[PDB]
Amino acid sequence: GVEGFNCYFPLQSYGFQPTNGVGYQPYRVVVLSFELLHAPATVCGPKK
Amino acid sequence: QSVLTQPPSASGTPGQRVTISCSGGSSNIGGNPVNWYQQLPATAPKLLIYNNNQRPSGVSDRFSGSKSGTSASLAISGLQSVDEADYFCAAWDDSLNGVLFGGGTKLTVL
Amino acid sequence: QVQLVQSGAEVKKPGESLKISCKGSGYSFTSHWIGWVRQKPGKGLEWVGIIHPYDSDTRYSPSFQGLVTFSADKSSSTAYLQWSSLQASDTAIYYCARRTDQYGSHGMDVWGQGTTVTVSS
Repeated sequence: GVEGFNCYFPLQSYGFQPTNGVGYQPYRVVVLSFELLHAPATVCGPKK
Repeated sequence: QSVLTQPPSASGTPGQRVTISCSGGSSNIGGNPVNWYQQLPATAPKLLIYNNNQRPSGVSDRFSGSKSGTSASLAISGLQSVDEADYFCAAWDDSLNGVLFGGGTKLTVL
Repeated sequence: QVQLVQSGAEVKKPGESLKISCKGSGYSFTSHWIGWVRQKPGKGLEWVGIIHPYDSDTRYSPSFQGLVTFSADKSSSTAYLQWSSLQASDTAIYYCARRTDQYGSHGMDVWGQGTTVTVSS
């Protein structure tokens, strides 16, 4: 149960700085995910 | 009780193959992998299927699972009187941050 | 043998405090989430919460926040479920649950054997 030798936390802290480069900088990301099942096609307008 | 639709009553002759279907919102079954459970009456529950197909220690090869997105199926081939127990389609989900359980599947022999 | 052991059949009075115990033995205790679940008799399977014992980090039931009190001590290897007030809806068989995090998924492979808390009238 303890954090110690060969046993670390499953999450580590972001080392993010303004001195860090753009590749080592945080990005805000969005993943729009759609699935085609039989349902009303929900978000619909840009076509007419 | 969560939104996990499950047939509450199953039956069949010894040697049959039941198919327990489970569905709901896509945040429940489409997101997290469907697990399957079984509780004998006046006893403790026990897990049967995790990761849509994989079983923990003490689970027979009759119980097999499948996940088709938001839909799911538990196939139990070759029944005996051991299935006098309610079977649960469940998972730890982040729909309402819970290990959300199903409606049970209790079977009897006739 | 990996087992979450709850005590015998419990009888108390409503409104008072009661801390149900759940010993964790036969396994590395703070390596899996410990899930407290309810079973009022005659109902589909109910959920109360799940708690990591290292810092009492509980992924709650958002509709029972603050009502049920969670704790889990590492060195005593015990999850403790407490209510400062007991009622008639508490009368139920509670179970513990051990998650199979051993290179697997989020299922609950080991469970508590079940303990009914009652009030007799």
